[PDB]
Amino acid sequence: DVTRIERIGAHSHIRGLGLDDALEPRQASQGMVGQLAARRAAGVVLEMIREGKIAGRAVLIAGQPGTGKTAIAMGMAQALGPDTPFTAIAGSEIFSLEMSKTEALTQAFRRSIGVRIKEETEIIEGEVVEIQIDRPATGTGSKVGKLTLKTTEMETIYDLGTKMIESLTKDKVQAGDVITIDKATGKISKLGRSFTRARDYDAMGSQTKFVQCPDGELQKRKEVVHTVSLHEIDVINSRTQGFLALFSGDTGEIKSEVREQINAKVAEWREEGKAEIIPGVLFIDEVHMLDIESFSFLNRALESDMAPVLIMATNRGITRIRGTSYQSPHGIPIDLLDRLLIVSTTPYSEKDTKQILRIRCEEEDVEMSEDAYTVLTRIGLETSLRYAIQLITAASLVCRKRKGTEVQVDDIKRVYSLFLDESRSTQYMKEYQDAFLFN
Amino acid sequence: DVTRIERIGAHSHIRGLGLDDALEPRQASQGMVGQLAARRAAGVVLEMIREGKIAGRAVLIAGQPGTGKTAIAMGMAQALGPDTPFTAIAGSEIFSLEMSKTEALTQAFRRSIGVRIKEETEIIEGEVVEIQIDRSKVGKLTLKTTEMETIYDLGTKMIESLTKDKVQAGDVITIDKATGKISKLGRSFTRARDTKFVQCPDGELQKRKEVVHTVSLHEIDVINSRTQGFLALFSGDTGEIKSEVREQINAKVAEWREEGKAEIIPGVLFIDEVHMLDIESFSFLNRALESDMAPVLIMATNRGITRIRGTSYQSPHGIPIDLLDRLLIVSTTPYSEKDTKQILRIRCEEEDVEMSEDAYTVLTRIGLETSLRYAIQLITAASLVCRKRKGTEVQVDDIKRVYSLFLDESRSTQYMKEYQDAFLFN
Amino acid sequence: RKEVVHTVSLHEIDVINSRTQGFLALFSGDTGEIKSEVREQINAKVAEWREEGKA
Amino acid sequence: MYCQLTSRQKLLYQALKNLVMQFRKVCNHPELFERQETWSPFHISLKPYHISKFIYRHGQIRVFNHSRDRW
Amino acid sequence: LLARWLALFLSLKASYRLHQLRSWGAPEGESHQRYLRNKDFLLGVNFPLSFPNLCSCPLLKSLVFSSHCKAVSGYSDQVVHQRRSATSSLRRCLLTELPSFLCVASPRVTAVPLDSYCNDRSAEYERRVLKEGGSLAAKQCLLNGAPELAADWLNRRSQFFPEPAGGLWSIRPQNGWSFIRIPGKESLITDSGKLYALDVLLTRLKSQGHRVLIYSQMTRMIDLLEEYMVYRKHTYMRLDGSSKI
Amino acid sequence: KIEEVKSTTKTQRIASHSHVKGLGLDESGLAKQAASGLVGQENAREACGVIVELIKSKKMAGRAVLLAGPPGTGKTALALAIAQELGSKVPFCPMVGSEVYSTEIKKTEVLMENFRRAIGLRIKETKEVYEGEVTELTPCETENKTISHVIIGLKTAKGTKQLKLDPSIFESLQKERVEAGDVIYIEANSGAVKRQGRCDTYATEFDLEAEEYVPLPKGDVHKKKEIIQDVTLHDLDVANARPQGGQDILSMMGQLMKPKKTEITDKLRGEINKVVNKYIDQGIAELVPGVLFVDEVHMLDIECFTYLHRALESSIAPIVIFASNRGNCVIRGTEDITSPHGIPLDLLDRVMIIRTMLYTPQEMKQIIKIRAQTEGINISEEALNHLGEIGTKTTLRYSVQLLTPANLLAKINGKDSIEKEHVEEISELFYDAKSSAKILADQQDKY
Amino acid sequence: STEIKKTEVLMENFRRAIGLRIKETKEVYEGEVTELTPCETENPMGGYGKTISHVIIGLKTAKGTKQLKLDPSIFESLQKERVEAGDVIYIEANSGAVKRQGRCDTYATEFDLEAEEYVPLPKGDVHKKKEIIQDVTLHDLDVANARPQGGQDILSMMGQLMKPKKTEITDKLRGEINKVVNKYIDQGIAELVPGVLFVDE
Amino acid sequence: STEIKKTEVLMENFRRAIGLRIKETKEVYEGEVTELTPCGK
Ligand SMILES: Nc1ncnc2c1ncn2[C@@H]1O[C@H](COP(=O)(O)OP(=O)(O)O)[C@@H](O)[C@H]1O
Ligand SMILES: Nc1ncnc2c1ncn2[C@@H]1O[C@H](COP(=O)(O)OP(=O)(O)O)[C@@H](O)[C@H]1O
Ligand SMILES: Nc1ncnc2c1ncn2[C@@H]1O[C@H](COP(=O)(O)OP(=O)(O)O)[C@@H](O)[C@H]1O
Repeated sequence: DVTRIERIGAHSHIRGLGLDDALEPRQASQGMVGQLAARRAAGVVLEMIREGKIAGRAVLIAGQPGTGKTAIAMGMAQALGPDTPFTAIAGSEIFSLEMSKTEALTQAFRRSIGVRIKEETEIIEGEVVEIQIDRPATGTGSKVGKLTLKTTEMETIYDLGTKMIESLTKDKVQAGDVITIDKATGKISKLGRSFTRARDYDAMGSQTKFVQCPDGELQKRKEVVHTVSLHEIDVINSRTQGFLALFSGDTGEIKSEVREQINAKVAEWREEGKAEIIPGVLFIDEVHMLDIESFSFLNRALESDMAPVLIMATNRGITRIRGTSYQSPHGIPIDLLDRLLIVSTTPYSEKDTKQILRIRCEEEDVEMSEDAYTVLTRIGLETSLRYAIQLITAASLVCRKRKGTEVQVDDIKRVYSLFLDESRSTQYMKEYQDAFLFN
Repeated sequence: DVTRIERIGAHSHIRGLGLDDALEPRQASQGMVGQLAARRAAGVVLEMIREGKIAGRAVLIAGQPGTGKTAIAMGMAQALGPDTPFTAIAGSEIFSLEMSKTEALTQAFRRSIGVRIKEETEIIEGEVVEIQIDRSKVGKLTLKTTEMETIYDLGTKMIESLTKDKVQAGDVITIDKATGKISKLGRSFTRARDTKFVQCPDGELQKRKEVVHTVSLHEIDVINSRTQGFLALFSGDTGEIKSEVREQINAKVAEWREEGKAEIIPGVLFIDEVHMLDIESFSFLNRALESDMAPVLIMATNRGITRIRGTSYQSPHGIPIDLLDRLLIVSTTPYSEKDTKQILRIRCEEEDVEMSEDAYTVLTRIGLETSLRYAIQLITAASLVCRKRKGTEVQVDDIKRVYSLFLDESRSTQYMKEYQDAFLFN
Repeated sequence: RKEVVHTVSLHEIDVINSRTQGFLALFSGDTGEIKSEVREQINAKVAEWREEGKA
Repeated sequence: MYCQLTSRQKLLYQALKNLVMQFRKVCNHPELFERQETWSPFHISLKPYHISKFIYRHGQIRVFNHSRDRW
Repeated sequence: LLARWLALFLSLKASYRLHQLRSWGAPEGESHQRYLRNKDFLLGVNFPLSFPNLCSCPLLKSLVFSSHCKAVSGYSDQVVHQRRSATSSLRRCLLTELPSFLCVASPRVTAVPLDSYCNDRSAEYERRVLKEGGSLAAKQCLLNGAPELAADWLNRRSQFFPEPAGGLWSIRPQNGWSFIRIPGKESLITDSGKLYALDVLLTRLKSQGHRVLIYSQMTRMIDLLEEYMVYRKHTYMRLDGSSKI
Repeated sequence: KIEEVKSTTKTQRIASHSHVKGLGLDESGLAKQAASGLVGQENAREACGVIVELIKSKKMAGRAVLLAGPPGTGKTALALAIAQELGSKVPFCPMVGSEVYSTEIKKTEVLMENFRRAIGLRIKETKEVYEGEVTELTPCETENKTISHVIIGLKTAKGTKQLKLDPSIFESLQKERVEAGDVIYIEANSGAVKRQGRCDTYATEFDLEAEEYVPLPKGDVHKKKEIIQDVTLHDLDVANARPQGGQDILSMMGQLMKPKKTEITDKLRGEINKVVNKYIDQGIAELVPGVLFVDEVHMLDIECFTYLHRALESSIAPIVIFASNRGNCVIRGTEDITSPHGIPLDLLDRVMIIRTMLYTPQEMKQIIKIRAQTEGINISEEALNHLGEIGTKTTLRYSVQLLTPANLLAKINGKDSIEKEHVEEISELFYDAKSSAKILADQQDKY
Repeated sequence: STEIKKTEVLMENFRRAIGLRIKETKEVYEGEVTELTPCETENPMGGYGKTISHVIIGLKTAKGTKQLKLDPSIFESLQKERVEAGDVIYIEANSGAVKRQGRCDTYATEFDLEAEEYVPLPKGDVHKKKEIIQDVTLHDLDVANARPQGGQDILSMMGQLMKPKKTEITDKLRGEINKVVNKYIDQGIAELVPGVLFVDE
Repeated sequence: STEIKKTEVLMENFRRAIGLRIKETKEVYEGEVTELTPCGK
């Protein structure tokens, strides 16, 4: 019935790397299964990322199409967790028309260094008993007033200041409102109405659900942790009142003098203990999309002390570097490939293939017989693994449409006849070779 | 001593274009040497510029790299001097992201033709002896030169100006009588007590000064383009300037020229490395050189029979025959040994360094083995090793040391053939 | 006192709805990349006016 | 109780290593040696760009063409 | 561009009046399935998320949170604590303004806007008018937002519940408009390891409730200690030898 | 009785050149064998020695050097060694060759931004300022009425003054919402106003207000001070091109709009040059011409290379350093033309080339040692010898990159130092360019 | 597109293919204002000449006439709005805001010309209520957050006189919108319809 | 051009080549102003 915005996608079953505390990969844990060599290596660089002492270290994950390069990249994203920044970029995303390639990479780097700030402030959180606002008969405008607030335990009177009076009256504050005022910020906020004073009332002044009266002492502390990237610190500093640019992305090619100055002041906030710095990860997925212009930026960007730990992934053999004639490994110039460690992934056995299909069926809420798993394991070796992962839901839906409770072997043979493997479509493309366009 | 922004650069030694009245170049003077053919030719072009009467004309300075083709073009600019526009660009400087490639040449052609005018102004200048004011308003001023004094009744627009700008007794000031603007020059030495200090003006207080002024023809376009034009002159916001505005301004200046209220002063465009232009840009030079407002232009190139940019066609100089037919080509020539040593002496004067006569001989050998320019770069580095040595003078073993520290292109290329697989791409 | 007939092309309704003063762009030419949400709203509204008999 | 020098103090402390109360002052608080100045950007003006009276009278298309511009 | 601005400012007034008429009645066709009406091509109000509907609906106003003059970081969880018992609770997904101290870059140089001097009595009035701002209508339009908003702002001291200003006066950047900087008083702590150690001892001792004396050698140091002790509002007294008997 | 201390502030992060501290010369200009964190390269370090003399001489304009040699030979490390040897004062402007390809301004002009950024200037700016509590604020008016003049009363611990001020300062005070009892600072050169907050004398006049109060300022109300500014010529070029300074509606507006770059006119640099030559002739200034370093120069366009001819000859221009790592490569933007170092021969005559050697195994060991005592990690002798062994087969960077992965394995099984088995195990996980290119060329049917 | 990068045109269409279906009440008071009648308390508070407990606004619609009672702060706003008896007005019951539509059409003859378009009398009761099931794509939320439309600041007016432009919306705005639509989907306030993106060619 | 499409630069130049020829009398008054008197009423 209920359905949240994030749902079951191509890696949603992965929840970590499944390593023990001795940093050895378990055969099946946290959704990862098999693939020992690359999971081991990912564990080491994850530990290097949690250590964070060293800048601009990098990794390239390589191997066949459909062999868990991106699985291991998401595995370490979940093992690293939400408190430390991980930026996923597909390599095409840097080809902006708003900004040049070296800008788009400098943003992708600096979006991946977190500055973490505790904002601790004192709040008053209470139910309004009464307010008096006093206004001159004409005069210069020296407004004055008093306000009173309650909790289920305590109440008090405040003599109001001049800027407080405009911030209160701006939000139509009234008796029976429950409000939370920040003493350092000078900002009100409204939680709702209490059930009481809203009876001594008129044709409607508001319509919302009531809130219970606040408890304990009327004045109390709040604490917030912000996680602010270097990129948004640069953007906020690019133009005064620039705060909307964080969402719209419209600030192009930021002045170098901003970055030079923020690199200093972020170091000062570490030496003051005023802010933590938490270097994170940049995952440039499909990096063989970068031009040789962009790789030559990475050669000299990836040596700044503010560089994040950088992870490439790619599936290409000896192929020419995009935007040039030259053939090279992974589609990358050796100028860069000399600088970063390569983690090598491996093809899958029957055991790994069946075990991947079984953990996928668990996350998709599917029951299948061991015979249906046997034929789907065959299909996942006669054809690439992602096609088998694409028959599972179709077979569960055909099973559901005939009102079965468990997927049988002939539900998969039905679905296999219905949705084609590439190797079968590219075979039928030979009978209709006169009818398809531009062979 | 202190250093201003301009320091010793690759052409600083050239202080003119050394010529006799006959337009014959003596062997070495005004800081440059040899090139007797090319410098006699540059003398004739310098007179065509200074005469101004013939419009839309071109010279191409061509020849082997390092042969002074930028040197004579830079010396010609020093010899021409102020009071005639000269403007330089490199050929890859017209490829704007923000403006048409064809319009960028149209700006370069019209930065380099000047309009000149003269205007007369009532200017008052003097030491302010005393100033007085009341609460409309009335007030009184007194001014002094070394040769007269006056008192004056002030009007209201002056009273507000003198009081706004805090003019005080003992200042020396200039008043723009037409405009009410005050410039203060300093204080009188007799009131320097209780900073800048200066003597009173000579002559009478109120002088009807004549000012001559000059505006590039393009600089009139930018003034016309926007609610305030002149900001776009400095900030570079001038772009795609509407061609009907030029169709009016060229015709307006063409009547000021003949009603005699202005005169036009043809200048120079120096479009260096001309082989960078596309065939699209040459197609503009083909036709923009055939109108009365066109300057003389100097173009410099060092290319053989070469592919012209934007096509597969090969032609002399890297320029289409289309455009070479408009113009006169002056050839530089490769230097002899005598001229090579004499350039090295003049660079040693301009960098202020002593070196041994046999040091000049081995450096001349190096120069002839490395097409001059590399030997010129060794001069400074040799003097720095001599300074490290606490030497009085550069010796042969300072040069032989520095020749092993810094490679020329030929030895660098030869060493790159030893490790040929270690460098990337081949 | 009269009713009158106007003919106005669908692009003009698309431009007028693109920004607060969009009709200036009908003459200035200075508009492009109209958001697809506007064009499909104009289909629904112009079909609706035709069913309501109003256009 | 022991204290490090701060990242700013270490610079001034080395300058003193390169008169003991002049030394104590910096170690105690650097505001005893030099107070942190109220910084502000460098402020500059060019010459005003001089436009001739002749160009201002006869030289703008907004003015000399106004009778045509009406049409 | 002045008439552009006034015709815009009126169009926003017209939008709220149009939205009510557009959304609360359905009287078929105006002469029985015939004839359109004034404003019928303005469809920018029919979108559910358009400003009049978004302000009339109480709830969509919370899904369009990034208003143009607030420093919103995004949503976070928050923690709140009682002073007594140290009991605390968590608030799930609430808006946050960014901290008051990320705005710290500055131009190294700030030049005066360039000005064209000219040698003529008629010409110099024109640059004067430009230095003032070239009409009181256009000046009020940028400075206070529209000429009605300026006429209102001149008397808003006499009104109980005023609207926000619309102009440049609607904006207030975290440092003000000037880049000039006076050092933040926290710097007293972070410049001295002794003063940083002292602050952790005074927070230790204040939490324990002990009464404390501080001894120093230098009256210039006692000035530094006093400015710290004032800044943290500790209560303070001093008796240097320059104090009277 | 008790001893107490604390320290928990994190270090600066360790980086791929942070062990470079200088050129490691002796006073003759010879290179020491291993010093300032470097090893080897004496035939290049001596030459860089002559170039740090060349920068510190100030005399030259537009001299340029090219560091050439294979990947991993230290060319960027030597360019950083030059930067460290100059210290903080002289500007060193780093750049990467692919940064010229802006989407906002032509490639040819992005180089002039860097050329104008690599010339530094120092200024004695004698500012003067008013500050204090505003005790009075009273405007004065003139005929058709409007404001004309202003009275502001200021107070400080050392006195009070009733100032007479320009109506633009009243417009500026109104903008900052200044009122009686506020503590303010006014920069009199610039019309700029900063409102700090109400004076502490009023600190409890309300139970709630949005303010944070401040102490009454010390010294006289009106005072002047000798501020020392370090600035580049580019920072003069740009500030005049889109000015945020002054107090008018136009500057206040132009500060908010998107800060696009713009193709700065030569005439503006002519004005800045004329201005700064006056500040030098007044003795207000000092000039500090520094370095522009263009790493990866080999992919500047032939547009850029042909512009560099005119730039490096300019009597204004800074000293330049290039790096390249390429053989007889095809020059980008030409398609036809092959040349040394990816650089046109026409430019290659204008640079003093410094040649960079490859390392012997016995230099690999010494860099790896110096690197390990920079990463903060301890290593046993046969383990360090095995990184050297790997360095003979693979490349210098790879033998360095194995260090901290091995240190993690060492402390994951509780050891104090890298042992050979930790390096030997790490080499089985992390392939290099050579070994990966083998398996990738064997399996080439599947990629 | 010329405005924006290829991959962002795909990412925006990936966000068009997901819809909220979000249901909310509208409640409003509307009608011709028959009278504005402030109501005093015969005892004032100490030191003041007279005091008002509430304002009565008489409102008329085709279904009837009703005296609404309102707090006295309304009278300040009813002289910001230039209201006079026989205007038609509305008040947002969820918000307390008040607005003027124009003189009521019954008076469209008291001059042969007057400079306002006359408004027909509202029909239904003086107090109106309905539910509406609104629908928005996540892409509509992406644009409405990336470029706000309320005009009470110079950045918004400048940004609305300037040409509208497609902009490369950050992964952060996508992130924050995801975080808040979860806050409402968990509360049952908002339905969600994962839709379809169809690309031909 | 870099601000408009190629076909627009053709169309602008095709429209520069067609002229209107409008006749009007020039009428200049000039001199010292001796008085000003303003004279709905
Ligand atoms: N070791 C693994 N354990 C679990 N699931 C895996 C594993 N390897 C791959 N997958 C799953 O199989 C599919 C293919 O992996 P993917 O990451 O997309 O391959 P790649 O990035 O290498 O091309 C995905 O659905 C992924 O979640
Ligand atoms: N005739 C000369 N007299 C003095 N110096 C010269 C002369 N010719 C060339 N030079 C010097 O030698 C350099 C090489 O000549 P140049 O004109 O720059 O050649 P090119 O333009 O082909 O690169 C000059 O820049 C200048 O330093
Ligand atoms: N001579 C050296 N002394 C110290 N460190 C060096 C030296 N040569 C190379 N390195 C180090 O080895 C690595 C490779 O050198 P680098 O400058 O990055 O090579 P490249 O010029 O090809 O880009 C860097 O970590 C660098 O600091």
